[PDB]
Amino acid sequence: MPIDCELSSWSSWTTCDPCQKKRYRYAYLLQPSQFHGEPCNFSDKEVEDCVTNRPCRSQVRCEGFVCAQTGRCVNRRLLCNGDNDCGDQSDEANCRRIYKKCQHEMDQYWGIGSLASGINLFTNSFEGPVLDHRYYAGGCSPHYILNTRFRKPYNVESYTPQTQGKYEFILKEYESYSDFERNVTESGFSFGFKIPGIFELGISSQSDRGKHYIRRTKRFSHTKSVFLHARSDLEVAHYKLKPRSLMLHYEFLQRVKRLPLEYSYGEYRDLFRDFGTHYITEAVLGGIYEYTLVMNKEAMERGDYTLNNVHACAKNDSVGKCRGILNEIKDRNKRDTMVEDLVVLVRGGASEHITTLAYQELPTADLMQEWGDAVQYNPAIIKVKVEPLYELVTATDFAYSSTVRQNMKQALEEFQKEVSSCHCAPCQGNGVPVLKGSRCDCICPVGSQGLACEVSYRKNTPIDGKWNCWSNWSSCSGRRKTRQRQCNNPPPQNSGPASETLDC
Amino acid sequence: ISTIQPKANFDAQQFAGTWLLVAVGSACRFLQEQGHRAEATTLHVAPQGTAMAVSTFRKLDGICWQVRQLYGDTGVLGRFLLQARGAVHVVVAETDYQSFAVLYLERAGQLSVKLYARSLPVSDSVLSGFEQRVQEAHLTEDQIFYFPKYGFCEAADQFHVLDEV
Amino acid sequence: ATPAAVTCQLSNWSEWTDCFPCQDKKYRHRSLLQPNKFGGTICSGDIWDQASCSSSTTCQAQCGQDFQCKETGRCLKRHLVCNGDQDCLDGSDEDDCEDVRAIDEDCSQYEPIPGSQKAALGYNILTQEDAQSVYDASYYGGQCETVYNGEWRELRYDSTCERLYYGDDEKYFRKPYNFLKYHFEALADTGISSEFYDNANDLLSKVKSFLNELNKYNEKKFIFTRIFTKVQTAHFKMRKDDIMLDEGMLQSLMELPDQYNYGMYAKFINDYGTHYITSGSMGGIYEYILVIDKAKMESLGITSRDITTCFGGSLGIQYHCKKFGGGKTERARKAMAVEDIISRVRGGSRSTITYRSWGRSLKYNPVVIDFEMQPIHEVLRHTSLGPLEAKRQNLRRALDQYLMEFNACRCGPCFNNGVPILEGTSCRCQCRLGSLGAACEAKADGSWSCWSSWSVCRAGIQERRRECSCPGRKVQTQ
Ligand SMILES: *[C@@H]1O[C@H](CO)[C@@H](O)[C@H](O)[C@@H]1O
Ligand SMILES: *[C@@H]1O[C@H](CO)[C@@H](O)[C@H](O)[C@@H]1O
Ligand SMILES: *[C@@H]1O[C@H](CO)[C@@H](O)[C@H](O)[C@@H]1O
Ligand SMILES: *[C@@H]1O[C@H](CO)[C@@H](O)[C@H](O)[C@@H]1O
Ligand SMILES: *[C@@H]1O[C@H](CO)[C@@H](O)[C@H](O)[C@@H]1O
Ligand SMILES: *[C@@H]1O[C@H](CO)[C@@H](O)[C@H](O)[C@@H]1O
Ligand SMILES: *[C@@H]1O[C@H](CO)[C@@H](O)[C@H](O)[C@@H]1O
Ligand SMILES: *[C@@H]1O[C@H](CO)[C@@H](O)[C@H](O)[C@@H]1O
Ligand SMILES: [Ca+2]
Ligand SMILES: [Ca+2]
Repeated sequence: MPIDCELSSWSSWTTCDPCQKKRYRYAYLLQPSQFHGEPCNFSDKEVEDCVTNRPCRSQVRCEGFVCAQTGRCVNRRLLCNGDNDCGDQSDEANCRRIYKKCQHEMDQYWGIGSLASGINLFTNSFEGPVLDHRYYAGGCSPHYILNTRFRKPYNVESYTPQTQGKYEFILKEYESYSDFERNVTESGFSFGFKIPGIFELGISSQSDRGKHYIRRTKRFSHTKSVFLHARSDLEVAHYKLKPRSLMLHYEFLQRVKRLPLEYSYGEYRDLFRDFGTHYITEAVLGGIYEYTLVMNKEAMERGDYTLNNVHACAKNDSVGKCRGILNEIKDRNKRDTMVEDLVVLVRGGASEHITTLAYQELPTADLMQEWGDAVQYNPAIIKVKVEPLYELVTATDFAYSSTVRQNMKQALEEFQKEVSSCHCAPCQGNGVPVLKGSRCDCICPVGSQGLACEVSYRKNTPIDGKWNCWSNWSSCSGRRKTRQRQCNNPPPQNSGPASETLDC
Repeated sequence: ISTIQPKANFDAQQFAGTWLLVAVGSACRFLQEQGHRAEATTLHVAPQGTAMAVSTFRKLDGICWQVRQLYGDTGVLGRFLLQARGAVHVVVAETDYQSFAVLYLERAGQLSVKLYARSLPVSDSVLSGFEQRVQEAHLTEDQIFYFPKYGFCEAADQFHVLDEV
Repeated sequence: ATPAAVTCQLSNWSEWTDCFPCQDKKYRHRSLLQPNKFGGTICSGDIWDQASCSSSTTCQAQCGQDFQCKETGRCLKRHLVCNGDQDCLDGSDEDDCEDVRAIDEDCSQYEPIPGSQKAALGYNILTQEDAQSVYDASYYGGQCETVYNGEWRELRYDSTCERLYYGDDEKYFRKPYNFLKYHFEALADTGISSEFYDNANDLLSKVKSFLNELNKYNEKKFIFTRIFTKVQTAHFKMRKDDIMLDEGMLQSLMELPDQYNYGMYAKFINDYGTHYITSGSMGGIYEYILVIDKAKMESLGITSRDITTCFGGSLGIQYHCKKFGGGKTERARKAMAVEDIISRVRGGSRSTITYRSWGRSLKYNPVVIDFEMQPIHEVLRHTSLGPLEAKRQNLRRALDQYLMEFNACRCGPCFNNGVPILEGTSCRCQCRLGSLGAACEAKADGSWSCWSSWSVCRAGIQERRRECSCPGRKVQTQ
């Protein structure tokens, strides 16, 4: 049975905002389309063209040359330098000669663009560019890494190379599958959606090929299974963004200039959808490589094998002979017996260590050197220090910064709820719902077919309880929100708080 | 996509061994610009099933390399599939197996004609025959590119071999 | 209970529009009053009409201080005049330009993001087809934004071009003005599923017209399996304001009268889609059906699972053969009990291709696998040409007419959980062979009747109902 997408009715129009010369209204999603229901292929907002007068204070003029399309305020010292500073069209039109368009061919830092794009921390996806990492400040910071002539962007404070480490795999044992969500439960926001200190970017969340990780590991929930986890880490570069006066991306600049001062969720929502909710002030670039062995306890305890056996046997593939079938009952996981699955997950350098090799075929040889090169040329953001988007909205770029900042703060609150997968109706068979926009799709555990994942080879699977969305706060008699575990409660099975309260 | 006739009873065993690349008929980006840059190119062919193991030996940056490809079975005796963006369709069009061979290759809908030989001098009537064949393959006399006649790689060297296989 | 067949009903031709100088053309249309349902006789004529015309008086020039192309009315900012880039399709922005030096940004050396053209096409939801371009996939308008390719390093040879090299030419892909963001997904262990089906119809069920190329094998001597996977190689987001439209669309859009005319606007919709894409994912599908001789299977001592298993290794995938090998001929196919294989492959540069192979090329030639979208008319608010309010209300008006006129619910009832299909002006039914009537004659049906007409106002409010268990709302309010 389909569920059709449904949005609320239109919010009361806003009164004309002076600068935009416009009014806005929006709708909000009450029900996501699901199970091939009818989707929401129309806009969740409108804008009307207006007429008032109320005074509007523009920006402090512009000293330098104004860009024709992007409306950036480049310094005249940047006209005809062979750079696209108007980033982009032309500080570079109508130039008789070019000055200092170098005798030195330059690469950009590899993957640098990614670090300039904003990030949805609620969903972990990368979005539109917020930072212009292709903007040199007229400067030319040449940087040499592993025999390549690189060019540092004005924004970047630092991008230091890291001395190549070791394929040292860490190895973590686990008994219950439950105990195994310490590897896969990867947020924790402090006031103003701030987060001090580096954290593993669990990119794979509602993300996208964490969706084959979830298919593969969730089938081991009726946990007769025991889990060994292998993980190695390659840091290749540390990155640090300038503390301030940053060069915003021109696309981001223009959209922010477009936002109203009257608070209107619809416009601020769009902003977060295109640009995310945070950006990157610090990062470890590199690569992971993780694989996990899933073992049937019983069949393991009938070859007379122990976790120690495997744990310690994994330091190569307690100094006795493991490498029996403890290596072949592994090699022949896919005809013979005992090893339930070997699940691999590689972040950074994902070229051809994937196909024919790393992923489900062999575990891992000394093709870690090979993967080591590839990371070097395609590193991933592994660790990150973040900042809310509103910290980019400053007075020197923006009229009314103060208001726009406050407006973004409140909307970030509304947004967090609106993008959460708790609005999604339950799948069955223990599957995972994921919200994207207004549609909602089920991630099914291997062994489950159909939307809602209700077709399966196993009966009365323990269904794990899941939450519906937090209720609205009862505002300021002293605030508390409630939550029910109704959104799939356990039919024969089994977290977080049901109630939560904020000082008001 | 475009289709013409393979060697009657094409015989991989007879076609085996070393061939010298003599000329390419084509219009790729490369062959117009870095044209002056063609390396001497030697093809080593050996039968394997209805497929054909093909080694190409040539210099990169003045080191001899060896590329190992697999000219896999199309299900048609004489046609071969090979595979980066594109799909390589090889056709053995014409060959005595003792002196010359004409190959076609289609990628992303586009033809190229290759001429190979067991030794140089190639014959001129053979060059003509291949010229005549390109000017009906719908490429121009300026779109023929004659490769070097010396500089052929002996053997590639275990560290320096591409293994597309 | 054979329903009484129905004759096709078309309205009268509307009165001809006035003539149109910039092509000397008259237009008229008529409406699908009633399609022919059961053995109703066709209605021969078409629903659009036109006529050479020559009462033309004059023949959009609107481009204030901006540059304008010859006979596209695309407005260009004057700095894209002679900049080493075709920003008009006339080329008239790079024209007459003798002594003019031009910066490179070492950028036009690169290809566009893979899929750009597919992503700029409109989309028609009634037919699920692609319309013509809505965005200009190839307008850069002075931008030089690029998307980095991790794989650009791999050493590669290239037999056609006799080129051996690492691939500096696909280190970056150029991102056109109309794209806010475009990110590559690392190819992950994308799991290939495997299902086995008793008979053609049980296999149709999962899906719901290779259904046609399959009603050759419903003979219960045929079992079936399928190989399915979906892959994402990129996520992308289209720009929301200052959208540059495909010049072709720009033409059509200008050639629209401000006085409502259904036929004009329907023709437009027809050409450019009911919707356009605001964003999505790039990638593809590697899909195969195996058609199997049942008795021949059993005779070799073998199962469907076994045949799927050998088939998978001739592709290189994971979840007698004394002639199978690759499964490269009818003879070899047959041999191992395989009657036919059907390629559902979408994306990648019909026959059979390996997985390692298809997966190395998909990044470079993907389809739009997933996508958000919005009605065609919502793009008018979002363009550089600025306001176009008459044009847009007109286009909204016609879209709601068009999306009712041609909806397949108008195709009677189709019993047997049978699918009703509207084609041209005739309704048919694709209820697979198990009932036989024109509407197909134990498990029950359910299916919504068409939305009725807007019931005229009770206090500025209209209602609209329907009936048949059918799911969703049976009533709405406008
Ligand atoms: C959108 O707005 C229209 C016009 O006011 C109404 O049908 C209703 O308010 C809806 O939410
Ligand atoms: C749009 O604006 C109108 C006129 O100001 C309102 O009356 C309406 O309800 C909506 O807010
Ligand atoms: C609790 O509420 C927060 C945001 O309001 C989200 O984490 C999620 O909506 C959950 O219901
Ligand atoms: C509880 O949360 C809702 C949702 O944004 C707001 O009304 C307000 O933040 C309140 O404290
Ligand atoms: C088309 O136009 C002609 C003349 O008006 C007739 O066949 C009929 O009106 C139809 O609508
Ligand atoms: C109810 O109508 C919906 C969408 O209009 C479909 O699920 C189905 O056609 C049913 O009759
Ligand atoms: C409901 O109305 C909509 C739009 O007119 C269509 O989906 C269909 O005609 C149905 O009856
Ligand atoms: C609803 O009214 C709309 C336009 O206002 C039409 O699409 C249709 O005639 C229906 O009665
Ligand atoms: Ca400049
Ligand atoms: Ca130009």
